[PDB]
Order: sequence, then structure tokens, then C-alpha cells
Amino acid sequence: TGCSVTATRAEEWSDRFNVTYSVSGSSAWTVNLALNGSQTIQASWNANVTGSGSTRTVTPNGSGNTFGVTVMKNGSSTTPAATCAGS
Repeated sequence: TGCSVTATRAEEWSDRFNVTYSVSGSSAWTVNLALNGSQTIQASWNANVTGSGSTRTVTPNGSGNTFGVTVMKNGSSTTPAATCAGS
């Protein structure tokens, strides 16, 4: 009944921090990410991240439900908020 997304900080650097988002229940989900400030992703595996504006979005390509993203500090650190939608 309803799905969720967990993001654990895997590697942390003094310039950028990676995150590990994942959803359980189904694989066809829409992981929306709300990057704070002007954060930008420079890497993504098991999922693609795109979308213009201050908000961010993620979509599955056909692999699983566990993917990671590379956020850049750029004067920030708080990870983004993921939300599963489409179940």
C-alpha cells in the first residue's frame, strides 16, 4: 500500500556528495528529487535524472529499483527529497 524512497549518503567529499536512492514495491516508479539551492547531478546509475527548473526528477530505464546520484555541494549539502509516484 503506497511506496517509499530511501537515500543513504554513500561517499561524502568536500566538493560533492553521492546518494543512494531506492524504492520498494514496484519498479515502474517516478523518483522526483527536490535539490535544494542550485545543486546539479553529474552522474547517475540504474536511473536517469533530468528536468529543468529548481525541481528535479528521475525515471527508470529497465534495470531495478536501486540507483544512485552525484549531487554537487555548490554551497549546499542536504541531500534531495525522493518521492515514489506511479504505483
